Amino acid sequence: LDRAFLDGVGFTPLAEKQQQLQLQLKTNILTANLIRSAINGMNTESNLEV
Amino acid sequence: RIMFKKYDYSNFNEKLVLKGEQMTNEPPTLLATTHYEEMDKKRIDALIKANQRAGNILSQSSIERCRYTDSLDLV
Amino acid sequence: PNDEATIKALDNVIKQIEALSVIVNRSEKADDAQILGPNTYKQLLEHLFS
Amino acid sequence: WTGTQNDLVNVSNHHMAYDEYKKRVAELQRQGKISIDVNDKHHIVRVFGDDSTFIMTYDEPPSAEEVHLMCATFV
Repeated sequence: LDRAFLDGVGFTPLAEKQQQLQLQLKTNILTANLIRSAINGMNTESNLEV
Repeated sequence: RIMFKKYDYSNFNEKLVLKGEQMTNEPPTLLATTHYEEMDKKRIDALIKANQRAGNILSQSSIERCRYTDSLDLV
Repeated sequence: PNDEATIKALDNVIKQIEALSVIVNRSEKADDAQILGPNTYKQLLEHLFS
Repeated sequence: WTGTQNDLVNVSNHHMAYDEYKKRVAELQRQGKISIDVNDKHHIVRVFGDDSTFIMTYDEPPSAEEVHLMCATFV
């Protein structure tokens, strides 16, 4: 029933989230901050099932 | 228009750095707006003097075309 | 790409702040104020009869 | 010493011209034309041999026809 009724999903794409993270975490590029590196490899192909 | 940082005219050693652009329709307020006719007549007389001794190059075309030079834009 | 997408926000946050001194310092700042002018009452329509 | 002499003479008469241009501008201001509140603060004269330039700064920028009036008065 949930699958049949919950048709779409609402979320913000990755680009905006990365921009916000960059603005909030004002750090020079070329410094190897793993907080920024880890998120850069994400995606939301699977959001409906989750 | 090209925008620069404020420049201190007093210190000769001062340098300029560029900062951005802005589009503007205001024509530059140079001189010759007061003496527009005095220069138009002068240049047209120079051109007709050159043409009269020359091979009759249709002065009407020259007078019509010389006015094209100031209808340009900085883009 | 994130840098290319955030440079526009940076350009806004710097120009829309530090270049507004140019327009602000321009003469005839906002509008007329503190100065009043003459006026008169406006007649209405009555159409009386006896 | 040709360049030194040229720049010494060029920077000399500029001061004497500015001195009387100030008087003429003050005359126009008391009558109704350039208007008050259009007064320069720093003026810098730069001389390179014969050629020379004159730069004057203002707090409130005069309108377009004011620039023509003051330039004509100076010239």
